[PDB]
Amino acid sequence: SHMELFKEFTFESAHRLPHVPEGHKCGRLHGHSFRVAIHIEGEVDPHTGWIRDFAEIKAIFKPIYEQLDHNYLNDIPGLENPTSENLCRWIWQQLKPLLPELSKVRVHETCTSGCEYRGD
Amino acid sequence: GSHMELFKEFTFESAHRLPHVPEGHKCGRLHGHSFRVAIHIEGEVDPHTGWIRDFAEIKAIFKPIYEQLDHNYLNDIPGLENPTSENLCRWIWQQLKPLLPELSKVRVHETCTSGCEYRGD
Amino acid sequence: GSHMELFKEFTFESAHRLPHVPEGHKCGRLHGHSFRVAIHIEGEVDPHTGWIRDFAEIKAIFKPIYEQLDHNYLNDIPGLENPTSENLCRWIWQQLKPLLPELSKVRVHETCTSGCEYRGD
Amino acid sequence: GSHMELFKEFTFESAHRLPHVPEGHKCGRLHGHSFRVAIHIEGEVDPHTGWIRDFAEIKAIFKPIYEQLDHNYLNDIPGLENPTSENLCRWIWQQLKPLLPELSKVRVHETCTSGCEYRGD
Amino acid sequence: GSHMELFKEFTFESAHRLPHVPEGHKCGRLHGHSFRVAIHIEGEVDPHTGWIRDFAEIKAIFKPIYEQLDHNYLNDIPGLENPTSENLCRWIWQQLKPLLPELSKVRVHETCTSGCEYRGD
Amino acid sequence: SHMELFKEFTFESAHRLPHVPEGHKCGRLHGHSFRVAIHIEGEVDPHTGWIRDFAEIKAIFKPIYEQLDHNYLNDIPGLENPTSENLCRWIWQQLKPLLPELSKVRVHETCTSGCEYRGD
Ligand SMILES: [Zn+2]
Ligand SMILES: [Zn+2]
Ligand SMILES: [Zn+2]
Ligand SMILES: [Zn+2]
Ligand SMILES: [Zn+2]
Ligand SMILES: [Zn+2]
Repeated sequence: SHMELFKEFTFESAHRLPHVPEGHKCGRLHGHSFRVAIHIEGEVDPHTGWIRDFAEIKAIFKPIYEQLDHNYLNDIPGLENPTSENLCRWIWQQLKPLLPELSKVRVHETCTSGCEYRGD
Repeated sequence: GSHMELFKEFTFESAHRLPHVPEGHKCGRLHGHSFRVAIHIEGEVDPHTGWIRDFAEIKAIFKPIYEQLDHNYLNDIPGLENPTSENLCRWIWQQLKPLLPELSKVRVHETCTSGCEYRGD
Repeated sequence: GSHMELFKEFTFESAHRLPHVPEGHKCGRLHGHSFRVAIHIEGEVDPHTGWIRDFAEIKAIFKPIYEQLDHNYLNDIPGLENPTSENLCRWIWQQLKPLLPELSKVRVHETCTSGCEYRGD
Repeated sequence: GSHMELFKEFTFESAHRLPHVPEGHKCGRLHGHSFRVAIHIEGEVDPHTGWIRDFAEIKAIFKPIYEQLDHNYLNDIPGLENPTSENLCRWIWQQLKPLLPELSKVRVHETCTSGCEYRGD
Repeated sequence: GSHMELFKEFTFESAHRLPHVPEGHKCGRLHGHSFRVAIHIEGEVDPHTGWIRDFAEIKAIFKPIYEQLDHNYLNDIPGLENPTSENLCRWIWQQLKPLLPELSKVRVHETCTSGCEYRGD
Repeated sequence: SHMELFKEFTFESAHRLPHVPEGHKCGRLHGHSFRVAIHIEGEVDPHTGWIRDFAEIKAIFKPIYEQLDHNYLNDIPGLENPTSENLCRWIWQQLKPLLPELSKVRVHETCTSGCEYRGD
């Protein structure tokens, strides 16, 4: 049949943007309850009734989640400019080799904002 | 003439059980969820009514399917003997397509942090 | 540059009434909603700045439009004589697109379970 | 014979305005909201039924008041000419206590970030 | 030590049915919910730790009780032969109180618009 | 005529706990989307139909909110141990003299936890 699954995670982190003007709130040390949705697309298995067990997606994500959660994002190599966009890219890059069916990463910095990457 | 997508959301409080998972797997025990399903349509907006079709008609069309689902054990429903999220999506789409030809997407959320989306593909 | 999609969501508290619904239909009465609107932009992420567009500029551009809608009677706004979600989506698009070229989607929710989405098409 | 407090929550989509606020206040303009109202009751838990009252008896009893409120202009309802959240809370209590003796609290939310609570005192 | 109230929330995905409702009533059908439980404690804030008790401790304490409830059929649990929100509040309390003396409230939500709240005998 | 009102705000902040044991996740630099509800109690005025104009509560709370939001909490005087409990107490100290109907301060560090203070 071919569908799209998703699983959402929340990590509690600090970050700050290095390249904004002096008076900019985004350049001050702050943090968020980030949410990340992991999307995968694939053919639904006839016998298991699913594309992939949600729990395998949780297990694959865990070490990446643990780097991010309760940490300062600017200290991870590659995230010295931890915009929502760069965080999407980085999460995509970490996951993609471990999860070929990855179709989309969505990060929500706040409750009223979102960014989405599809490897394009 | 403008083309747009609409959606309408429903919750149903159901029990289910997965028959093919390993013997200690938690999904294999009798359990339940507050399932959410969003029903999406696409079409052109009418210049007079100013809409594609009333949200209430989408509700009205889904009601019979929804009543099978809500406050019930999903495994007892013909066609849902393996009521995974994926299987629930295709099933609702099979049920709804003939009634609602502009149907473009069915979305099911087993929990607040997961979900399945089906476009009839 | 890698292509991505960003959204900012706003909420306005407004009254409205639908002029062209049948006699007896609830939407023909004066009522209102906590309307949510999400503004979506698409584009190439700049390698240096790490963004497509400063959200804060988006917030600033949208402000006077937001201020027309919030704590106001939608029907009194020119072009919103029939303030359906559909016509809200399109009205908002028409006001914003000249000022925000990367605008790719306007999404309006009149209720917590209903939704409309316009891409300009 | 345990003492507990139960609640049920309803949402009504309504318009209102405050008559008595200074000239250019935003609350003095015709606007509206998706109002959330929670009805709380207190009592002893019945050993036979395992509950204080059926969630759906409360719903059945509230339906007449809810329907006055929903998809309407609140200023036209007698006793709500000044439909602040406070006066709304009082009015709902006045309408409901006669018909639900175990009523303990009325909670009204104009928006997702505000709330008013009345305990009959 | 300033006196305060903390709470920790948990979601368990469970099946149940109510054995004592009239023959047609939906609650007597086998179904389920995403039950939310909130565990509250009260006490004095330590001048050094700056807290009453680490949130994670409340979670660690609840874990054996949570694991009985989650992904299970509640009716099969002893004490829960009538698993209403009320009985499930009293039951959670009875299990929790010996382990967490500062326990002050158990709050159970069968759905997103309903709730039950208990404070012991 | 006696009621309780609240108004809720979200501050996006960094913090770390200095007094947690050596391996504890909270001793690392991190952050949260903190939600604070500010409750007042009082008599509804028969003319205005309110206890207090929400616009005035918001104007009074605003610059205190501006200190918390998009900032490192440990740099605020009095917030050297910025737990949720200490957050509540700090907010109550700052606000109570300027809002005497203040009845309750409530902060939620995450979507699943919360702390409630009523000046006791
Ligand atoms: Zn940020
Ligand atoms: Zn399940
Ligand atoms: Zn409407
Ligand atoms: Zn209002
Ligand atoms: Zn139930
Ligand atoms: Zn923390």
